[PDB]
Amino acid sequence: DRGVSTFSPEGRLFQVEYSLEAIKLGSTAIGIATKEGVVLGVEKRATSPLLESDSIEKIVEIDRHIGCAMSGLTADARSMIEHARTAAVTHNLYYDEDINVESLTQSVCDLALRFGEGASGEERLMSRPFGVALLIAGHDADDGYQLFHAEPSGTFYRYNAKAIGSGSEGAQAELLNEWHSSLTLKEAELLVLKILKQVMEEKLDENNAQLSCITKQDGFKIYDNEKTAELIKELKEKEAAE
Amino acid sequence: FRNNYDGDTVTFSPTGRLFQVEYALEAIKQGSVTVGLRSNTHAVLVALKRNADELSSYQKKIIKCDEHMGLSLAGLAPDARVLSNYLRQQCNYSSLVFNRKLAVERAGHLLCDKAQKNTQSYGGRPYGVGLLIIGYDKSGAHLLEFQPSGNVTELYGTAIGARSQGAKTYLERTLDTFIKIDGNPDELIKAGVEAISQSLRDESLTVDNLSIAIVGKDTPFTIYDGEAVAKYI
Amino acid sequence: TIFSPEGRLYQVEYALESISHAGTAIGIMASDGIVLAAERKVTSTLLEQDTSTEKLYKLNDKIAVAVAGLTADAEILINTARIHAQNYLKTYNEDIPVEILVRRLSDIKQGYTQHGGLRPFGVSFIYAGYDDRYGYQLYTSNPSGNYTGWKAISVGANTSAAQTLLQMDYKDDMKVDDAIELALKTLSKTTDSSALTYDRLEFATIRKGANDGEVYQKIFKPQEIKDILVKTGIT
Amino acid sequence: MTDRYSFSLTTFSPSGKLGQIDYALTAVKQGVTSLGIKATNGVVIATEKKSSSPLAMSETLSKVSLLTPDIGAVYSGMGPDYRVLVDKSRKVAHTSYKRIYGEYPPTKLLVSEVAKIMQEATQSGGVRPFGVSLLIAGHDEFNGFSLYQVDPSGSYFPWKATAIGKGSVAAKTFLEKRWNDELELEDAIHIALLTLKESVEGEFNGDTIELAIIGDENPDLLGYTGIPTDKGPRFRKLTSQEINDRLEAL
Amino acid sequence: MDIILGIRVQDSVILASSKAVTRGISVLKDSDDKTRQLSPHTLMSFAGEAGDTVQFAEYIQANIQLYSIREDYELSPQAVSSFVRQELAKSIRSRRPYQVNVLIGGYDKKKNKPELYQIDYLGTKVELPYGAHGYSGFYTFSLLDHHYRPDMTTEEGLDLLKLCVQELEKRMPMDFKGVIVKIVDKDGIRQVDDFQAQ
Amino acid sequence: QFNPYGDNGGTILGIAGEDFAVLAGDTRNITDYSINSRYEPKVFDCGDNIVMSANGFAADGDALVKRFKNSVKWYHFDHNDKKLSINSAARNIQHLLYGKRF
Amino acid sequence: AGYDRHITIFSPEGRLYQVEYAFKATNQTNINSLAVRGKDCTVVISQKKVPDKLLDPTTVSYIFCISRTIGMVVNGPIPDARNAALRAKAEAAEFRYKYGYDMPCDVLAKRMANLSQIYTQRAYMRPLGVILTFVSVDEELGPSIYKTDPAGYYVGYKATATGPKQQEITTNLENHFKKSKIDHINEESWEKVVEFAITHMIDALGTEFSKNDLEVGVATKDKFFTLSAENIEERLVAIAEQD
Amino acid sequence: NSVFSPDGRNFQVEYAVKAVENGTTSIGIKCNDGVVFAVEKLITSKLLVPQKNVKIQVVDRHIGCVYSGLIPDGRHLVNRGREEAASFKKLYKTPIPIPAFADRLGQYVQAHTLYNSVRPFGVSTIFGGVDKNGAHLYMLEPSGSYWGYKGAATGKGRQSAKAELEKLVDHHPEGLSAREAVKQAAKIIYLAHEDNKEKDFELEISWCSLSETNGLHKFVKGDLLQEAIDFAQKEIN
Amino acid sequence: GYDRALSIFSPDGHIFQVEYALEAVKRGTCAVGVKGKNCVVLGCERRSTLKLQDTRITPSKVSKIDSHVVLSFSGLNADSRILIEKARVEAQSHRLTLEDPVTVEYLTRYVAGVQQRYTQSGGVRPFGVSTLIAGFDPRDDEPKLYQTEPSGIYSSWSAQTIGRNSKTVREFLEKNYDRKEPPATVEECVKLTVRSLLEVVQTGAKNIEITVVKPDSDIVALSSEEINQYVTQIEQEKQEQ
Repeated sequence: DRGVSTFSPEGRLFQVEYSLEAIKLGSTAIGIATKEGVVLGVEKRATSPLLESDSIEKIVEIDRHIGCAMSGLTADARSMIEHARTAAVTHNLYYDEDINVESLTQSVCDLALRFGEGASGEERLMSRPFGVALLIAGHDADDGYQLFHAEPSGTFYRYNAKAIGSGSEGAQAELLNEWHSSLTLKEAELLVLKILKQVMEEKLDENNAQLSCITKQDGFKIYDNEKTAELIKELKEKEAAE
Repeated sequence: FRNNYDGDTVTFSPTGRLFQVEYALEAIKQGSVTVGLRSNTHAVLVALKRNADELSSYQKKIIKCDEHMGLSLAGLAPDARVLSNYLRQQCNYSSLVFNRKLAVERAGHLLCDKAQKNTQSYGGRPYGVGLLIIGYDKSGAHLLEFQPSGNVTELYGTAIGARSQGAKTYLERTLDTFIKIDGNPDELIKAGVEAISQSLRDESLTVDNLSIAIVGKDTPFTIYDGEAVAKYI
Repeated sequence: TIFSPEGRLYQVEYALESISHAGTAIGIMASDGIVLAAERKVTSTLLEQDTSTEKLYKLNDKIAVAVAGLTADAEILINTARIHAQNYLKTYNEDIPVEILVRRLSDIKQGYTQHGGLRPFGVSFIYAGYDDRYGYQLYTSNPSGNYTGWKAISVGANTSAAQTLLQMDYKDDMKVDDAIELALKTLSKTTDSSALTYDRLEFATIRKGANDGEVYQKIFKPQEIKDILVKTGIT
Repeated sequence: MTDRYSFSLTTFSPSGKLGQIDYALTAVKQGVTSLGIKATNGVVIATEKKSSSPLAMSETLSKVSLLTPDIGAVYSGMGPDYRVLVDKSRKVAHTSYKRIYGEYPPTKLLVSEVAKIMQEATQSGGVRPFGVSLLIAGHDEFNGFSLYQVDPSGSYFPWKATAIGKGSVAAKTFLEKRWNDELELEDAIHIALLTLKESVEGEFNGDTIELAIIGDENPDLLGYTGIPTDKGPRFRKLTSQEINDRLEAL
Repeated sequence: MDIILGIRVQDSVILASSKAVTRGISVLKDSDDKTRQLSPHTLMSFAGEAGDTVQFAEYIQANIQLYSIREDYELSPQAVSSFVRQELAKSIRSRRPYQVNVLIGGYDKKKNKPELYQIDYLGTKVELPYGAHGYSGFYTFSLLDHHYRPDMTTEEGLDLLKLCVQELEKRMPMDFKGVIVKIVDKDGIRQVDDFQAQ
Repeated sequence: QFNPYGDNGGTILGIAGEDFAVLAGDTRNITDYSINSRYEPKVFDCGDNIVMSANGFAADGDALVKRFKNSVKWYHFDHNDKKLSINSAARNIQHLLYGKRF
Repeated sequence: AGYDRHITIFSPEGRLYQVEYAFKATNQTNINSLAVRGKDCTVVISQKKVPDKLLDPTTVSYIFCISRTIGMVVNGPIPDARNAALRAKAEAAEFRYKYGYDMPCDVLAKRMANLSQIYTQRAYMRPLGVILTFVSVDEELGPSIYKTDPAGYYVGYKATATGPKQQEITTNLENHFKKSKIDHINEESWEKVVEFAITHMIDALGTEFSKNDLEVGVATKDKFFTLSAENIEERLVAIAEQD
Repeated sequence: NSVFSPDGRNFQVEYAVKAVENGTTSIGIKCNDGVVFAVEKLITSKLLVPQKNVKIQVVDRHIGCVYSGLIPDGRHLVNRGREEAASFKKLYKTPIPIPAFADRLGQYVQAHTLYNSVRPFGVSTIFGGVDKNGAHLYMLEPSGSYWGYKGAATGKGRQSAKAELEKLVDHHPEGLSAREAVKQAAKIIYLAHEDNKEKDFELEISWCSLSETNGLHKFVKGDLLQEAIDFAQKEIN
Repeated sequence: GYDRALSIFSPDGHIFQVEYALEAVKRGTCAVGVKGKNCVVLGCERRSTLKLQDTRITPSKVSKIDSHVVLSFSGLNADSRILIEKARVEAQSHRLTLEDPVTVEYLTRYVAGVQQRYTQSGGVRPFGVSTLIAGFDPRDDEPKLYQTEPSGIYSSWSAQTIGRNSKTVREFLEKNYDRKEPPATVEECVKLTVRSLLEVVQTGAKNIEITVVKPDSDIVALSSEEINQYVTQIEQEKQEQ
């Protein structure tokens, strides 16, 4: 123990590496990109049955064309979501158009850098890295449907599919087998739900899991519980015959 | 002796070493490989990108700075964004105020000075990224190597990152051939692509694997990815 | 200003420890007034007692404090409390309600608990005051920034012994005079000195003032302490 | 450049001590002995001019200092710390009082202010406490004569007579035996000169003793005539000649 | 020129405030309420410069409500009016002063007395049996000097104001579109929502 | 007193067709009753197939053109080389101008 | 690594190790200086050692002209010496501008003493490893010698010495004043005071000096100047034909 | 850094010195009307562009600076040196005297030995030029210590270089010429490369002479550089 | 300028200062909240170190934020005053700019936001406080209950408890509170609140205090006796073989 932005002898930033450990303790979040949209799904993980399950907001809208799922210390995501919404709305104000998904992600990632004990910048207004990863999914005319993983390192990666949180190692393997460049939106929905069922340390129902997507034509929508339950009936029945 | 002396950048060890800087340099040795080389008419960057998964994008390693300048990175990528951003402004200031394209050498000196401050200020950290800078200015083509220690050197060719030595060795021997590839862009790229291959246990560089950048006499700095690099594999 | 594994505040706990070695101060709240009593820390013959004030301070005309802790740390907090009371009066043309002044001082202490990297004030206060909302009021504040109201209370050295005795003899319908007596008796039993003399004491009352309908603050003179010590049979 | 130590260097230990204040008091212990005695018509403060080599000019060092025309100060502990507190005290007597009320502050309030400066050095970031104890003697129209001690913590208290530094224990005893509430000034000086002999090792004359009084008004030290409403400073430093005269009949 | 009238009777305070809002050559509103409730027993009326007026009132309102909730207690009318005064007295020497005149009408429950305070934009405060701001005072002060009695009932107070309004509708150059009248007593604040066509 | 504004005279004209647009201007530059230049262009290609002219006080005009060209450049840097559409340019120019409202 | 050894906080015995270590630093250059007062001048002498043959010897000096009237000699390493010299020059020029008369020797001593006191009290500043001897013929006070150290201490002197062999030179000087019964060198010319100073430097150190082994500063009424090697040679010649 | 050790030395400065001694070797030689500077440039690899990684730096128009240790630290110092020269010129009109320039760097380097939040410079700088009254040569250590020199050397081969300079001083009391000092510098750099010869090297020289450059700082290129390289090669075969 | 980072990550990805703040919460006196069909009830306990207190003046553990929202807390009392003030200022500020009083959710998000901010700022320690915030949205009948904690996480609860021995009382509520059939009466809702507090407190004397919130700013604290009525009716009745 010595400082915040210190390097290890292996050339990694201690605090950035430890924030990653915090994310591994988080609830699972999975995203799947297709040519008909991007689906985002999360594990609620209520700590008690008295917790009102739909007060758990781990999937948030950023703009009509951009959505977000989070994993780790979810309280740290509030000021990231806020910064992303302002960046998207401001862009529309300055440019009379939608921000690109990649540009929005880069801005959130720029925010992520701003940690350090009054460090030599301009100016670091943050004492530690965020303890939260984000999956940012959306659509823009140029590059179509897109999924991004934004770490508190300030790095972001594009993905066809990605899982973050406690069940991510197992989830990612299943995503490698199941993903192909011709998945429909409905197939993607079933696949997220399926993999979530595998890694949830409860039995997946409409109250402990939440689905969402973004399509060009209808924007980012969160699925309400009734629509989710129908897919959970549909998954179990699809996975009986086979 | 190696104990309390790696706490911050503001502390020398009894040997005269700055360990935090040595550790920053180490983030490079872990970064994906990238190659720089130039003739007298063009300068080329070749960068093997690294993916996280088979489902992920090979994260981009070449950043444009002006119409005549650009760079490739190895190590902490966000640090390459801070530095290239600064270079973009410096090139921009040179244009607006003086109607003058910024010399690659000045760009080198500016990056050095910027990196230096962070090796001396308390509470800050050294940059954790190496950069290869190419440009074409009023004195021809140039390649620069930037180290986070703040050391910049001008070279005919070089390579940084994991197993860069193979490519650096190959370039030391190919010297007299490649420096003569004038007015022939595709052969300079070719020389760079075969230079990077001497550094691959990995695999065979694929279409989404490869990134190429060129600048030269009547050629603004431009980046090639995927479809446009297929002819070089 | 950091947490321990247990969830306590190191520097606060240690400041309270510091206070527990300071001269005892007692507050007793009656039906018709309040008593403040304080013992001076192991003194001497040459120490001037005439022009001496170290434990009892006037905050405004309706409010006084008893101090247990670092005398100098306390002067700092007394001065800003005096300013705060005046800001309130200037703003509202009404004397500050005791609780409001107390909350403000406790918020200041709390700050040093939560931010800034400075050490907390090594001070505890007993506040005696009157206002027309709650009448007579007795409050306590310590370095944690915590404050509570009391019928009777003690701070500094030997609070366990003192508290036990006050709970034994205090009753809701007491008069100021019985309260004065109770305070002095309690200090007689808890002292580290042979006996309790006048030159080792500070004493104040806040009375409804014989006949007027107005509140009066009395900081007892050396002779007045000496006299009130006789009547009660401690001579 | 710039300050990194933005945190308190004096913190509470588990037993409740403030270590740096204790160590400051220890520093004061090694200090040369100084004393003050309060009479009915005056105050006397006195100390020893410990000289380091006879080549040093003892008179150039101010161990006893005028703070205001009616207030003086002396110390034990670290000389350089004293010297800067004298400067800040003089200034604050003006900035916090004379520029507001057009008159010099009363002793207890000036003492209050010095105390404040010393307390801040106990809590501010990046500083150590002052390693001195002060004796401040003075007079003001409404309180008369007074003598105070100020310690590293910023604590102050009024005394009838006291001593600080090396031989303080023994000297406090000596004064207790000799002090009554009826002493004339000349008596207090004589008692002060007796108490100070116990302290010193070597020479004991007017050139190794610094002594000042707070007494009557000295009109011939005012520097001007024509305004009957003030007759000068009550603070006076005794000369080398004046100490010697009282030593022959000692 | 906005009519702001106040009259303190024996057991209540009555505020009468003009309903018109006029910019240039147009009456934009004929039903404006130039009044904010500060606490259950304290009402403030205001006139002056177009934007400053409501921003000041609402800023005062927010502050008093905050005090109430923090102390679970109502400030006296005297205390409220001192707060308001100090605010205006600060404002007058700042970069851009609030150009706002106020009447504060409250019932002090601890004293069981009604109170009327008049304060102008300079921070000039005074307690009065009756008050007014602007031109309307040039008619009403002399009127009330004659017809006012210290021990009137609330019903007599309302007849007194009727006389004041009538005099203003006869001699004032501008159409102020009648008044809204509100009473502050022991019970609180109510509106006599039937004064204009009575 | 120092007057920070001048008038360099000069007239510009824009016409939109079905699948083209023209932006024209004279090349004359004047101060009071003098000619500074007979050929000082004031219509500029700004990249991304946008042309621009800012006519009146030529110094202010030049600054705005510079700042917009630079805007286009940074747009390319920040938004993965996206083409700046004419409506987006317009809006961006509003902000440039309005930042100097006073 | 106990913090009371690294920053200027008190140790349990009430000590400041950093200050003590700063005193130790003052002797690093292994140089002795002495100052004496004449009737109407003040003289400073300091050994001059130029080991390296590569050095330009005219640049190797530990004596400084602070103002027209004040000179200063430093015992301690040159970087810290120069820092103190630059600050004193500024202070003396500032004083003259604000107050309309030349900064007296003792007031600048006091001011520098105070600055040093601050490094003694504040944690982020190390003390300077130097002793500063200030000299002049003061318009009110006459010949003057005032000396400050890393503790923030300062006092005036009849004469003084500083360096590794300080004690020997001091006692030597004490013994002269004991006998002569005065507090100055009773000589009309500054040349003879320099001669006195060098003579007693020789006796106390048991060393002969050539012209490049010393450095001399002289303060007169309205001037402080330093001697050339050739001026010093003439002084050395005169002591040869006597002692 | 704001830390004395018990021996009165500054341990952080002491460690900075080690970094200097670990650096490339560089020299300055004073001559009768000027100063010459030379440095050793390690050829890490054949890929280094010859003559294209300039180490010597100009300050104003009349001052040269060369250094050994952490090259970036040396650059930081020259930048400050330039702002200090500019600010002297702005106010006093005349270009900055070399003793004045020396104290400016002196004070600045010394400031980085005062605070625990800053580290000392990891360079020894040799610099100088010609001013209103002659040529001056200085060397500045990490402590901020500096003096005037007849000849100066720093870096890995400092010892052998110093001995050679000593031999010149003793054998040319009448003074050396700019033209001669140039060749002598080439010799000395070849004769310090003995202690750093695990790698090939490129020679760089600059000079400032009243008769040879009109008192301006200038690099030694072409014929004159080759003549010096020739002469240095000659006296070693 | 003291900005030395105090809340930092551990190798296993934990922020120990936030973690230890949670310990101070568990050290604090118990607090409980349960919401009914047309009400929400808050309940606290009082400690027994000393009992010569004056209760007329001593700060109650349930604070009004605005006329329709209340806040109760476990942990450092002194810390909670700071959150309460900021919450009160926000409530007034929201009234001023939005012309509507705060929703209970919004006020919760604000307080939770403040606690979060104190987990990532140089030279500040997190709040040793966890809160229950209850009330009704303006012009709405649906009851509301939210919990915040030192990390800045917040969520809504059918019922919830915090502080010392809350492990035990959450045990009770999990068995007893039926999602199907909330306690339909104010009376039977106060019943479940007293029962759950009885497991920990001992004698509901000068220790158990209760406050009821109803729609449209209807907030009443109970009295010692009106408490004793529930104490008596449950201890004797629910003691049968």
